[PDB]
Order: sequence, then C-alpha cells, then structure tokens
Amino acid sequence: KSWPVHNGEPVFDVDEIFKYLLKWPDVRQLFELCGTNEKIIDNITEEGRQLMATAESVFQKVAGELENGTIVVGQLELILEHQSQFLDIWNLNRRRDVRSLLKRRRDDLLFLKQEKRYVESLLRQLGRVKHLVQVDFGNIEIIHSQDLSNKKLNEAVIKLSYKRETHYCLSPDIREMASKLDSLKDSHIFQDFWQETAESLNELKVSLPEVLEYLYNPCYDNFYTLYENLKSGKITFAEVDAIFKDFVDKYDELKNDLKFMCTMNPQDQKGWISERVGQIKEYHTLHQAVSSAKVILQVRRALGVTGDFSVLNPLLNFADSFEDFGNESPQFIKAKQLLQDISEPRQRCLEELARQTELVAWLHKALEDINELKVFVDLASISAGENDIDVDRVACFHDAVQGYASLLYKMDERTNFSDFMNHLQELWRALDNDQHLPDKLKDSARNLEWLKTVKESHGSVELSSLSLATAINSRGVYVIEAPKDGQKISPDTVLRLLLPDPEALRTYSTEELKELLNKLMLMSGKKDHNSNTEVEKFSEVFSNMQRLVHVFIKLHCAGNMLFRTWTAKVYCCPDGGIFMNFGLELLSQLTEKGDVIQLLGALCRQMEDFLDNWKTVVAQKRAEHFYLNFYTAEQLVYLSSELRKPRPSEAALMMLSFIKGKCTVQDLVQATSACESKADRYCLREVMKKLPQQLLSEPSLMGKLQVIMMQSLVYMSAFLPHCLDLDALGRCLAHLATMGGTPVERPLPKGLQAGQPNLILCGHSEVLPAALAIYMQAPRQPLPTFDEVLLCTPATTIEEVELLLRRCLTSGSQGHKVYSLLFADQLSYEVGCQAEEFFQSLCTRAHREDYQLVILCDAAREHCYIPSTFSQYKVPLVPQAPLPNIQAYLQSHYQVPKRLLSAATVFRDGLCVGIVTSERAGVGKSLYVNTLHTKLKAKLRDETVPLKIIRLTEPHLDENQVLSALLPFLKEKYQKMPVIFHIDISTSVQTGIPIFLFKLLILQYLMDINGKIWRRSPGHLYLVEIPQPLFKFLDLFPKVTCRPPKEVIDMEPAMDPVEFCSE
Amino acid sequence: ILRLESAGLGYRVSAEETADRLGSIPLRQLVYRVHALPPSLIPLVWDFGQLNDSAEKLYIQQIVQRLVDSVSVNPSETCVIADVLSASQMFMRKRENECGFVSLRDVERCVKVFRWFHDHSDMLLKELDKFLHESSDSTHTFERDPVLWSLVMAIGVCYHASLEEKASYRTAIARCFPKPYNSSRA
Amino acid sequence: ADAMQGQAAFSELFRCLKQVHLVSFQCSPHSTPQGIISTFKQCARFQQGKDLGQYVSVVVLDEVGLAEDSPKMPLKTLHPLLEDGCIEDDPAPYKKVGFVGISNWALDPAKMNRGIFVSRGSPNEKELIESAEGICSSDRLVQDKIRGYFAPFAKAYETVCQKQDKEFFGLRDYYSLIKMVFAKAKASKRGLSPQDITHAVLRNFSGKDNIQALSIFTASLPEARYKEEVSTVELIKQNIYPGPQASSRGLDGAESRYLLVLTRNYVALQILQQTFFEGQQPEIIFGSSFPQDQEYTQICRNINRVKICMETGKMVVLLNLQNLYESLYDALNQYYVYLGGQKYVDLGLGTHRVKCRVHTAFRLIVIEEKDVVYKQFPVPLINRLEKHYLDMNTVLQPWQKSIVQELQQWAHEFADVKADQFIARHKYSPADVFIGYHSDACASVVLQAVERQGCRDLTEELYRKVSEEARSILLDCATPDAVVRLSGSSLGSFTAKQLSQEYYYAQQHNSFVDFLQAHLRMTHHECRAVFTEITTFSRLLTGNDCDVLASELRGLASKPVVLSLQQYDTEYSFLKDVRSWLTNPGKRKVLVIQADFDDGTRSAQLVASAKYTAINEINKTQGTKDFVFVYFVTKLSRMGSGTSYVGFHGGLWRSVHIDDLRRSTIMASDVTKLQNVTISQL
Ligand SMILES: Nc1ncnc2c1ncn2[C@@H]1O[C@H](COP(=O)(O)OP(=O)(O)OP(=O)(O)O)[C@@H](O)[C@H]1O
Ligand SMILES: Nc1ncnc2c1ncn2[C@@H]1O[C@H](COP(=O)(O)OP(=O)(O)O)[C@@H](O)[C@H]1O
Ligand SMILES: [Mg+2]
Repeated sequence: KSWPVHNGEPVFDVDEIFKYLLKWPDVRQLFELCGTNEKIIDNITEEGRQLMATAESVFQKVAGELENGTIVVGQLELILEHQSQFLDIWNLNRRRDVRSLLKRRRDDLLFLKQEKRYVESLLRQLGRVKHLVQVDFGNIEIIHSQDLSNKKLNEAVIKLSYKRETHYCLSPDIREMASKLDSLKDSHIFQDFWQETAESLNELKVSLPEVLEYLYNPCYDNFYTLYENLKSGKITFAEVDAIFKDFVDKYDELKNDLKFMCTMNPQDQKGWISERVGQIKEYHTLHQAVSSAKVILQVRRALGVTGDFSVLNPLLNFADSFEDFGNESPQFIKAKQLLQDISEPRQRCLEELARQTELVAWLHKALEDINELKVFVDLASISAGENDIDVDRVACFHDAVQGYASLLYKMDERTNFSDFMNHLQELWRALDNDQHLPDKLKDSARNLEWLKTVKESHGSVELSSLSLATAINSRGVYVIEAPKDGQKISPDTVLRLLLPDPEALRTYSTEELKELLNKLMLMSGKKDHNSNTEVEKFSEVFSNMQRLVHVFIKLHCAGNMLFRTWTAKVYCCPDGGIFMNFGLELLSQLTEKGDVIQLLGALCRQMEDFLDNWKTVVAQKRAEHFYLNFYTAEQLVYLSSELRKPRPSEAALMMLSFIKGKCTVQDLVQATSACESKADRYCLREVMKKLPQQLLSEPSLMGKLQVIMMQSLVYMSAFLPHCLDLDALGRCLAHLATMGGTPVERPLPKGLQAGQPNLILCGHSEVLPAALAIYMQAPRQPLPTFDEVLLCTPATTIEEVELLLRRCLTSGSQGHKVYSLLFADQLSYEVGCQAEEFFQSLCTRAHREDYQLVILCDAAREHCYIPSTFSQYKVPLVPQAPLPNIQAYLQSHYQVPKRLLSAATVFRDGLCVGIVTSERAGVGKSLYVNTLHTKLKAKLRDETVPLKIIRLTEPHLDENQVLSALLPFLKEKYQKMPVIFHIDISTSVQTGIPIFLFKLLILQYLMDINGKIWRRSPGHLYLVEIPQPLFKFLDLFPKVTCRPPKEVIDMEPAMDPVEFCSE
Repeated sequence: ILRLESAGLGYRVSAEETADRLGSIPLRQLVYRVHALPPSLIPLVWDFGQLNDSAEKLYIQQIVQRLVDSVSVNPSETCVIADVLSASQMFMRKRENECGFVSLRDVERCVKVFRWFHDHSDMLLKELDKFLHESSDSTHTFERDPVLWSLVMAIGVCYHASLEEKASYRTAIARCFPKPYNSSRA
Repeated sequence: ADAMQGQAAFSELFRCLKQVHLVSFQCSPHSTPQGIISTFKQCARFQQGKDLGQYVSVVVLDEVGLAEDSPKMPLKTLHPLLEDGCIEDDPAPYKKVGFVGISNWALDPAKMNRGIFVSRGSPNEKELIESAEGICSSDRLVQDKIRGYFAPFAKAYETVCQKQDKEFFGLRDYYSLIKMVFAKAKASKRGLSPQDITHAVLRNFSGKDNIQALSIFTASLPEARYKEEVSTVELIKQNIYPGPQASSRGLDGAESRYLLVLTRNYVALQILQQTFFEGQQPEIIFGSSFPQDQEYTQICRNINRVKICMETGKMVVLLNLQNLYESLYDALNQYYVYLGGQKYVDLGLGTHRVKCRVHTAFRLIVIEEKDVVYKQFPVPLINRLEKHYLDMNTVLQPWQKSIVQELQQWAHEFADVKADQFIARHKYSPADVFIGYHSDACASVVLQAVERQGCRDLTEELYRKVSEEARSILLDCATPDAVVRLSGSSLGSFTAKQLSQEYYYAQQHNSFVDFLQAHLRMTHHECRAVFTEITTFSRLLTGNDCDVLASELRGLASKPVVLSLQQYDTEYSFLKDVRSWLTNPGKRKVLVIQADFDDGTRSAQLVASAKYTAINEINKTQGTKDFVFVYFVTKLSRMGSGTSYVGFHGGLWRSVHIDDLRRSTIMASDVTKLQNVTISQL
C-alpha cells in the first residue's frame, strides 16, 4: 500500500523507486527490522517479497553505480539531499570506510557545482555585450545547454590533483578569470567598465583566447588602477560625477558594492568606506543644493517679487567654476549647516512651484486672500465636469493651494533666513501628509485655461449628468406609444421620455437614455447617499420600463391586435402615477398613484402572464381552425386589422390568395358575413354592460388590469370592435377554404410512408431536384407554395417551421398534401431543437394519422441536430426523376394558359419565367430582355408596360431587398395589365442564388415574417439573369442563352434590329 | 506574406478557413484587396502609366514647390527635398515589392509632415539642444537647418518607420542628402 | 492621450500642439459597421464647436485585427471615414477626425493603406535585451544586478515561443517577468535567490499544461534550479496579496496582472472563498440569472460595482469576461494616467470611455473553465491576465485525497444497508441517503472540514480530527430515517449509536428554531457574517411561523422576514427586501430565502444568483457592530428529488438537512426512543 501508485502500479524505470526508498521514513525501519532478525523475512507474502526484491535490486544497482563514476548526477544530488537516510540504509545493508568517501564526494560535488557556476557566470559576462562582440565558446556553448541527466563519469577525477570536467576550459587562466568574473559579477561599476572596454572594439567573431586579452585584460588593468586611486583617495570629481551618477541617495548598496570591491584584493576594510561614502554623499548634496538654489533664483527672477537673500551668491560663483581635487575646505561647513539634512525628495516640490510662475502670479492677481478659496472651490465645482478627472480637478486644486498657501501667502518682500527656514520647515511638515502634492500643484497649474474661464464664466448650457437624473425623477414621463408612422417597431422607437420644465419640451430616446445611463454609472461619487439613491431609482424605473417595452413588443410581435394602440405615460415622480390608455372609444383611462417601481413590476408580471396565456389560447385556436396556421403572428394581426374594413388592402387579399386563390373582396365579405351569429353580438353587449361594475370592485389597478386582460382573453371582439378575434379569423379563413373548390391531392412516392416522417439525404446539389421528384408524381396540378414547402435557410424563425409542422398535423384541411422541409440541416441548433420538441408535443396532443411529411437534407451535413436525432426515420432511397422530366414538368406547369392577357405571350409559348445567361458575360443578356420587352410592345398596342429592374449585387443574397423592391408594384390592381419584371444579378452573390430562385419561381412566393406576402403572378412575365453548384441547378428552369459572336458563327440569329438600325 | 503572418500574433483566422476569397487566394494578403471586377469591365480595363520613375523627380519637385510655401523657407533646398524624396520612392520600388505601392501618395503626405515640422521648426530644435546638452557630448550639438532637419523627420515618419530593413533605405537615401546628414548613421 | 492635451500638456513641446480627445471602440469578431459609424459620429460631434486647428478627436479601434472576417464585414466604412468622415452628405470640415487603429493581428493592407502600417515585428534577442534595459532604466544598480539574467531569459522565452503552435505566451509575459524580478530584487537589496527566480518564472509562465516552462527557463539558468516544491495556493495568495513594502514608495510602477483561475466544474469559487478570502470578503460580479432581467442593465450595474471597488480598494471576483471584456480591456492593461498621484484607468460602456480612479490595493480575479478559455478566449486576453490553475488537486494534498477516497467508501457503506425488517430489497446509493450527494461531494466536504480546523499540521493529532469533522459534515446532511436504519448497515452497531448520539446531542436537527437557539449562543471564530443553507422535506414556512419565532426570540432574534423565490423577478426586488431587512435596528438579524425545487417553476437555477446577491448586499451594507444570519431553505421530495440535488457547496455555506421545519409536539423529538419502545408500551 506504500508503493508509488501512478494510476495503478506502473514503474517501467528505477529513479522513482529510488526516490521512494530514500524519502519514505518507514522503508528504513522496515528494512532494519527485517535485517535484525531473519524470522520475519521468511513470512510476509508472495507479492510483498517480490516487490521488496525489486526495491532491493534497484538499491543494489544504484549503490554499485555509486562506487564507480556511472552514477547519474541527479540521483547523486538526491543522495546529497537525503544524506542521513542513505547513510543509515547503507550501514544497514553493509551486513547484506564510508565517512571519508561521503566527505570526498561532497567536496568534489562542491567543486563541480562551483565550476558550473563559474562557467555560467562566464557565459553571462560574454553574452551581456553580445550585440557588440560575438564569441564562439569552444564546446561549452552546447555542453552547458544540456540538462544534468548526463553521466557523472565524464568528470574525470584523476590524480597526479587536476580535475578535468566536460566543460573543456582552454587553460587554468580562463578558469581563474571566470572565477573572478563570478566574484565581481555584482558591481555596477564593473558593468560600466566591461561595457566601455567592449565598445573599444568597433561584427567581429572573437574567440576566448583573444577575449581574455582584448576584452578582459584592459578592463582588469583599469579596474586595478581605479581601485588604487580609490584606496589613495586621489580621484577627481569629474570621474566621480561621470561614473557614480547612478548612486544618488542609495548608499547601503553602494557600501556593499565597495565591500565587494575590497574583497577582490584581500586586505582589511576598517577606515576607508565610511569617510569616502560620506564624501560622495556630501558632494551629491552640494550639487542638489546648487540645483535648488538655481531654481530659487529662477523663481525670484520670474515670479515677480524681488526679495532679498544675498546668501547663495558665493555658492553660485563656485557653481560656474571648476576645480579638480577629491578631498573635502572647512570654511563652507558652517554655511552648509542650515541644509545639513534637508531631504533627497521635495526639491521637486519647490522646483515645480518655481517653474510655474504663471500660476502663483495669477492666484495673487485673482484671489488676493485665503478666505475666498472656500467660495471659489464651490463656484468651480459647478463649472467643472461630470466624470472622475473633471471632478477631481477641483479637489487637487484645493489640496494644492491648501498645502502651498504657507509659502505662497505668508511671505514678506524682506525676509530673514531664520523665519524663511521656519516657514519651509512648516511647509515640509504639511507636505508630509500628501507626498503627491507637487503633482497636484502641477496638474492644477496646467488647467490654467479651465481655471481662468471659471471666474469669467457666463451662463454655461450644460445641466448635469446627475441633476438631469433629478429631472427624470421629478417630472420624467416614460411614454410608450407604439408609433403608427412608417418607422419600424424596434424597442428603440416605441419608448420615449418627455422632460418638461417655460413650456419647452425635450424628448429623450432609448438610445440617448442608454448613453446617459452609461454616463452616470461612471460618474464620480460624492460619498452622499442622495446621489446614489436617486441614480438607483432612475436606473430601476428605466430597467422596468425597458422590460415593459420588451414585453410589449413581445406581445405585439406575438400578435395581440388589442395592444396595437396601447399607450402608457408613467410618471416617475413619487406618487405621480401610471396612466394607461387604449385606442378605443369604449375603454376608460386607467390611472393609479403610489410607488412606481413595485407596482410597475407587478404590472409587468400581469403583462407576462397575459402573454403566456395568450400564447396558449392562440396555440389552441390555431390547433382548432388550422388556417390561422398559414400566417405567423404579424400576418395574423395584419389580416385581422384589415379584414373588418369594408375594403381590405390589396396586400391582405394577395396574402389570403394562398388559402383561397384568386381572392376577391366580394368573396371576402360574403365569407365574413357568415362567421358570427346574433348570439355573439348579445354576448359582447352583455360583457359591455357587466364590465364597469366589475371594474369598480377593486381599488388598485392590479385587479382591474387583471380582470380587463382576462375579459380580453376570453371575449376579445367586445374590446376591439374593428379587428377580428382569432376565432372569427379562423371561421373566415376556414369558410374561404371550403369555398375554394378542387382541393389538391399529392401522393407520396414509392418507399416513403404516409404515416411516418421520411428523412432523405441527397447532397447539396440534388436537394432541389429530388424534392421536385416528390412533387411531380402528381402532374397536371398547380405547383406548391410556401405552405407545405419550407426552403429552410440558416437562422430561420422557429415560428415558421412550427407553422409548417402545424399545417402538416391538423385534421381539418380538406385535402392530403405532401409537406417538404428542404435543407433542414442548415437550421440552427436552437431552432432545430425547438422544432423537434414542437413536433413531439404536436404529435403527442392530436393530429391526423395520414400526413405525408418529408425532410430533405444535405447528405454531407448529418452532424447537426435535426438529422442526427432523425436517424431512425430515414428512407434509404433518395428519390430522383430524370432531368428532362423535371424540365418538362416545370415548363408545362409554367405555361400561362390562353385568353389570360399575360406578358408571357412574348416568351416562348408563354412560360412566364425565364433565365437568360452566358458562360462569359457582356453578350446580350439585358439586350435580350429589352428585345423581348420591345417585342411585347409590338403586340398589345397602347402598351404603357413598366419594367421593374431589381439590381441584386450583394454578398449573402437577401430576400427582403427584392421583396421591398417588389412591394409597391402590384398592390394597386391597375398594373395587372401584362408586366415584364427584370431581376438582375451581380457576380458577388455566390451564396444565395438557388434558394432565392426556387422560392420566387417554384414556390411563387416571397414573405416577410413580420410583413406582407408577394405571390408571383401566373400572367406577369419574369426574367432573372444569372452569371456563371449553380451550373446544374440553372438547367431546371426554362433557360434561353446567348453566346459571343465567335461562338454563334459556326452553328448558326445573334443580331438585333435596334442596334443595327442605329447609326 | 510570411512577414505579414509573423506580424506578432498571426491572423486571427487562418487562410484555410477564411471567407474573404477572390478565387482560391485570400483577399486578405493581396496588395490590393479589391473585389473582382465583373465581366464587361475587365474587357474594358487598361493600364495607365507605370511610373517609370523618370518623371517622378519632377512630380515630387512640383509637390514640394507648391505644398511648402517656400516664399521664405529656402530657394535651393526644394531641389534637395525633391531628390531625397524621389530617391526614397526609388528605393521603395527597388525591392521587388512595396509596402503599399505608395508612389506619389506618401509624397503628398510626407511633404505635409515636412511643412508641419517646418512651421513648428522654432521650438523642437531648441528642446533638442537642451536634451543633448544635458546628457550628451558636444558632438550632437550642431546647428540644425530648419529645412534639412524637418526633411529628415518627414522621411523618418513616412518611410523609415514602416520598414524592417531600414538600414538599406538609410544608406541608399543618405547618398542623396547634403553634408550634415550625408550618412545613414546621421 | 495623457500627454498631448492642448494647454494642459506636460511640456512646452506638447502645449503648442493640438488637444487630444480619444473615443475607444474595441473591435470584436461579432462587430457591426454601425458601431464604428456611431463611434465616428461621436468623435465628430465632440469635434464640433471647437477649433479645428487646436482640437482633435481620435477614434481608437483597439483590436481592428479581429473584425476583418465577420460575416457582416464591419471594417468597410473605416476606409471612407478617414478621408471625408461622413456618409450620404456633402463633404465638409469637422467631419475629418484623427484615428489610431491598434491591433494584435495582421491587417488587410489595401483598404487601410492610406494610413501607414507600423507592422512591428517579433523582436530579436537584441531588442529583447534592449527592452529589458529600458524596463530596468528606473533604477540603475539593481538594474545591473539583474542584468546577467537578461540574456538567458530572452533566449528561454524565445524557445517557448518556438515550441508551441498556439500563442499562449507573448512579450507581456517576458516584460512582466522582468518587472517581478525587478520588484523582488529591489525589495531584497541583497541579490536574488533561486526561490525568487523560480517564483517569478512560474507565476508569470503558468496555466498551460503541455509546457515545462520552469524547466526550460532553468535550463538556460541551471544555477537557478529549485529543488523544493512549489504549490499553486501560495502563488495565488502572493499574486493577490502584495508585500507591506511594495507599492509604498514614490509612484507605483511594479505590479502583477489581474489574476485568472482556470478550473473545471466551476469549483474555483469554492476554495477561493474557503481558504484565501481572509479579513475582507470580495464582491462577486456575475451574470445574475433572475428571470427576464436585462443584460445591458445588469452589466452596467456590474461595471458600476467594479468601479466602486476600484475607488474603495476592495477585490472583485468576476465570473464573466465574454461581456465584461469590451468594457474592461483597458483596465486589464493596467496602465494609469496619473493626476495628483492617483491612478485613473479607462472604463467604458460601449462608446463612452472615461478615466475612473483605481485604488492602490484593488485586485481583480477572473474565474473560468479550461475548455472555454482554451477555445473561446481571444488570446490577447490570455496574455493580459496571469493564468493559474487551482481546480481541485492543487489545493488537495495527497493525504486529503486519501481522506476523500476513504470518505466515499464510508458513504457507500453508510448507504449500503441490508435489513430484514420489511420484505423489500431496495438498494440505496449515497445519493438517496445523503441528500445532496453527487460523487464530487466528498472532496468538497473534506475541504470544508480542513478549513474549519485551519491548523493544517500533520503531527498525528489533526488527521483524526479532520476525519471526524468531515464525517460530522457528511452526517449533518443525512435523512433521519436512514440514520435510524444504520443498525442493519455495513457500518455496524456501535457506529450507529455514536452517530445518532452526536446527531441528537451535539447536533441539533429537531427544530429550525432549536437550531437557531443552539447556534446563536456560542461565540464564533472571529467571524462577523455567518450564513447556513437548509434542506427540508417538510412544508416551507407560510408566514405565521415568523411571528412565533419572533415571540420565542424576544432577546436573540430581530423580527425576521421571509422571502420566496417565486415572487422575485429582478435583482432589485431581492435588493430592496434585504435592504429593508438590514436597515432596521437590532443585532443578530434573521432572514429566510425559500425556494421549492418540487414545483412547476424554473426556481432552481436562481439559487446561485440569490445567494451571490445576498452575500454582496451583506458585504456592502454591514457596519461593524451588527451580526447577520441568513438561512436559505430549499424543500425537496422523498420520491427521488433528493438524489438529483447537487449538494455541498463551499465557502460561507454549510449544507444541513432538517427533515422537519416547524415543530411537532405530538411526536417526541428523539426517534431512537421510539425505536426502543413498541406501540404497546407507548
Ligand atoms: N448582340 C449584340 N449586338 C450588339 N451589341 C451587343 C450585343 N450583345 C451585347 N451588346 C453590347 O454589349 C454592351 C454591354 O453588354 P451588356 O449590357 O449586354 O452586358 P451584360 O451581359 O449585362 O454584362 P454583365 O454580366 O457584366 O452585367 C452593350 O452596350 C450592348 O450594346
Ligand atoms: N503631371 C504631374 N505632375 C506632377 N505631379 C503629379 C502629376 N500627376 C500626378 N502627380 C502627383 O501624384 C500625387 C498623387 O498621390 P497618390 O495618392 O500617390 O496618387 P493618387 O492621388 O492618384 O492616389 C500628387 O501628389 C501629385 O503631385
Ligand atoms: Mg446583368
């Protein structure tokens, strides 16, 4: 149980076992107890004895290695770490001289490691100046690099004395120079000497024998001469301030460096370091005093006051002159006494005050006294900024003047040295509590522009970042409107914040409110609870208002047709109240005062619960009627709003053409007249009568809102008498569907079952044709549409695929249909997961057990969620019909019949959809379109035919652009006279061509999930260009091609009357 | 391209799975990351002058002569500024590659930097003298021509900084300079 | 930015130049053209109303090399926004604006070629030594007493940067290594120890698994070989806690990067709360999961909290850098603009960057999972932080590993009971018996026990006590019926009797109120905030139990309040509830936070957020004389919901299982007596 388990008895080596024997203090006692008496070794076990034998053999091997030189150095150092245990075990195992052997071994290991340190130091010295001189280090450059796993025996410990190691030193001379570079490795002056001797060479490959002479020897001779000069004390101050310049007021390390100096030559060190280091310190302090006195004379000249010092003139006279001696002379000590122990710092303080004569002059010009500062800081606070730097500007100014008014305001034009020294002493005492005060003075001085524009500041138009929060808290009205203009419905354009005062008004948007929010979570803190309470209240009211906006758009896009005209004016003021309004003539205003935060949160609670119950009831209504399952929530809202009007918009009728086909307003009113009996009117009247009496039953707005939302949920037509509720919507859609005769019947192909979903893997190039092979097994029938065919794309809304699954699995439909989910693999992980959960739930609840659901996928993309979870329901056929069959099917189904008055008459026997292409461009594609246009103009005189031309030029070809370009073209019915569109496409559109072409041409639809629907009309011509994957897919549609003249002059015309007739 | 990929950390996305492709090559590593000219434009493109560098001297000659306002700057040193900038452009061309194919474009900007340095050329030289007097020998304490020093700064901004092989540029550019900075070391 | 202020510049050269105002828009792979367009609009707006010859704004795209291959192609309007500065308008002045496009990856040349690329290359050994010399220019003799290490270090770093395909290491690591050797050498004033170099090299070069970086750097410096062991816990403690002399001289320029802890199963917080947090308890800046909270408001408050912690000097433990990195990248850079001796980092939300103060002692700890950092972290963020690994085994020394294995065996035998009282062979996992057992729990409980002792000296005397205390921990959250059933268990007979005796005499589980009475009397271990979480099978408190608890507690409790997780849709509802609970006078308060895992709500992932928010409030509202007591109560079901319950969490949390919440006068409060007596003898 003490073996070194390493995930279960692996050893395959010997070093780990040796470590285990050496370190464990119980192997020692176990071995000693076993060796004392052999009556214990005879009875242990069969495996314990074998492991003991293995450990014994390992220790025997290492012990045998010890006597000779093959013992590895690492295990040797382990023994040098566990000397005691190894000695005891060796003494025990002697029974089956050592102290002298161990002592000699430790001595020779010390020699080895000291040589190792010496060669390391040599490499350090010769690589420190590597950029100046390059050295080839014999063989040691690679011998020192290898780790110490090499064998010991290479250390050649021989007698007849000298011990040669694997580091092949050229001579004992280089060994000694490396040793002395190790002893002097830690001197700054030695570093400077080495650098200055190395720069005396210059890109020269210089070897060690001439490194010793060219580099080391001059350095050492100069070092010796300097050491002798320092011992004598005959040095001059030019060399001193040249070399010791890097020893300013750091004298303990200087003393230690001089000790390292004196250890180089082995002599005594008693009475030389102290006085010489004191002389260096005195010289440094004299230079510092010279600099400080120069700065004082500068401020006396420049600040403005003449003063009278007349004491440092001899010092200045000495400063401009040069003397060459290294001794101390006594006549200046009494003069220097006054600044014997001033400081090393804080001359930065006086020199920063001195170099800024503009600040002091301006402060004396403007302030003139110390009592005005307290008013002045307050006056500057309002003029300052809002962030941390701007707020702390006034604080650093105030602290700077508080710490500098002693030597700034308490001075006389005639001062005596004693009182000036006392004032300076008090100044240092005051500065000691803020050692960054000179920085504060400089930072305030550099803000002289802001600080001169503070007294003369006029009315500044900048309210605050926090007083503005005060304004929002006092009178801010959060106004939700859901504007009805041409703008969108994003959470940015539905919420506004009106701030009154005069009678001017300012309207913050959510973007500007967010900007201010970022501004005032980062603003300074006054350590005052009022600021942070007020900002917290603003942030929370805005957060609950943002979440109300979130829920409101969630409910609008989920489709409520009752909150379309909802509006709310929250008064954030304490006990201001929240004021709701519905866009109706029968619903009163709902207002309640009190705390805004908690009651707003409760209101959002009821709003979200109403949203949940609304999703539940809309799901039930769709599961019942099955024709609210052709439009998602936004299209349902549009239809409901536009159905009650006497004339529905042409967009609504074109959308409804997907349920009925050739929809008309007369049929729409005929259906909507039979979708409600007088019992419904009586019920709504009863609700209207009972409603106010139950409203008056609750004091708070919570209960009244709850009851009003429950009544809108159950009985909605009473609330909004200009938009159909989901139930009336379903009745209208179902009656229109039943009125539409000849239901379509599409049978599933062979090998695909009409009661279980059919997953097919075909490959990206065959998904579109194979799906077609599913749909032409019932010829002479109209093509499918966005219903029953979902050309799925990356990031498709879960609601659309849920809608497809719903129309697949609801019983009341009047016709069997095949529902193909194409390219199901590019759906997102989450969209696919929710679609799968939705399919499971919807087949759990109820459906018709005859649905023909097919799921076509990319054969190379089985790794995603939907196909991986769909492996069991796979049909291993991959249906496919011959390509000419697809061509003939699409061509004869694109044929616009006669007596239709279409543009397609100009085409080849009326295909109404065509692709003009060429392998190389610049050939006549657009010219062919224009010649078809003029050929159509030749017929149908009084043409006035428009030619819309959408330029699709973007990467990741997008549907909404083409839909928006199409939208204002055929919602009017006056251009139902034959129209020639012209879709034009660029050569940077590689990633959207096939899905878009199949959607527009085959599916005959283009839909905005939150917008109207375009249906390709059977009778209006289309001409989509295409540049030249797509090569095969292009062939399905009826395609007419044009080739350059050199390619059309051998098989064939390729000419046009218009270009030739022009001059 | 190897230097670009070794610009510290490599490209965040590797060239194997990158999306900015023209054909099989990334548009990332092109000197011109210009998208493909669609057909009917390529059969109509045509090369302009390749800037054979014989007229480049006169182009930079004009560019400085206008954009410096040399009414009182120097009458002769427009020639030296013209020729040093043209020699710099010659070197930038004379590498079998150029950092941005920057002919006549770094020139209109380097003369602007030179004009900026010369309009300011009454204080920076002063602080330069103080800096090299407080910590350097008298060797770097010579009178600096406001027209030459500012030129050195313009060339060190627009050309010298954007190079990893600046030594060759310096030795090829100092041969076109007057006495004070006739050496690349200067 | 700090230097070339118009008239507030630091030197006469800079005063004569323009006035800089920068707006920083960090680029990310998921960037938008509208973001850079809005940043340009903001800088142009700042430019408007000023002098075009004296004031300039500058857009700064800090990571423009990340936004080159987004599907939306964000870096497209950058090329025009530098020549005319606006779109769909007549070109005009005040629209042109300065720009600095910093990047950590190579750029696309052409559309950015109007500017001049400073394509700074990987420095050679010459520039590495030169940068080392420049970094050590601050002092001089301690500069040259570490000069010898300059040549090898760089070389070693080179080999590291050569030996790995992924750029887990960069020049930040080398620079900060030089800085740490600086700081320790100038503090020592005597030289440099092998422990010093080994600590610096390991602390800076760490995190990655397939690198023996210490061995590589000791190959170039064989003299700097360390034979003693080095652990990660001390490395963390000396990253966070600095030295008394450090950061006490004129200005502070030597400091470590903001720390990262790499862990799996999100366990770092446990040990970090248990052993490291001493004296002052940090604030956890995390992604609150209260339902339908707004992410933008949450991160805004998070950044406000971290900024307050900078201004005060209190450590922050972030749990989120996928959304708090665009707002904290410049603060992680750890470069300050001094103003009166005070450090001001850049803090920004979106496009609004301002200089916020930072205290002398403010440490930032990121906590992240190994997989997500190794495949989703941007890479410069790795170099920006000081990677470390303390997951479960760095702090679990091998004898504690033996303890966790022994405890798992003893738990499996505690659960392994065969009894013939009832005719039923129902096998019990330790999940069923110990409520909240999830096969990683024994390591957690042994961690808790050793932290409860804290002596951590192996002199044959502490191992027994840690074993007993961990056993007490595992028993303290066990269902009472199995405690009675212990008789037929593999643990024998005497173990059952002693365990039940401790379970009813030393441990008080008869009543919640009795638990309070037994706890509040005794003095704690110098701890000024203590909280305990409770698991129950009985019904949660209704509202009439608080009154009876207060009546029985006229001198020990302080009129408690009870909150339910079902009613709390926001952080702030919880905030105001705990604030009203803390603002009232009186000491030894009591709060109960209720959450029922057996219901139709999603109130199961809100427990962590609720606990974190409560701890944050306790640490930001407590004075120095009031004591606090929080009792989170969760009710589980005996029908199998006591097995799915992830159990003993760490820190200032001690899971106890109380089967009966309120009281029961009918039954005696000792089931062992009912075991002794039969129905007839009753
Ligand atoms: N058969 C033709 N006879 C005379 N001119 C022709 C003929 N075909 C093309 N052209 C000329 O080609 C010119 C440009 O070609 P065109 O407009 O057809 O390009 P395209 O096919 O749309 O090109 P791209 O694919 O680049 O958009 C036109 O000015 C037109 O006059
Ligand atoms: N005929 C010419 N004479 C002199 N200079 C010219 C002439 N044509 C062009 N240039 C120079 O070309 C430069 C254009 O700079 P650059 O940006 O490189 O080219 P472009 O503006 O075409 O991108 C101008 O500075 C201008 O001095
Ligand atoms: Mg075309």
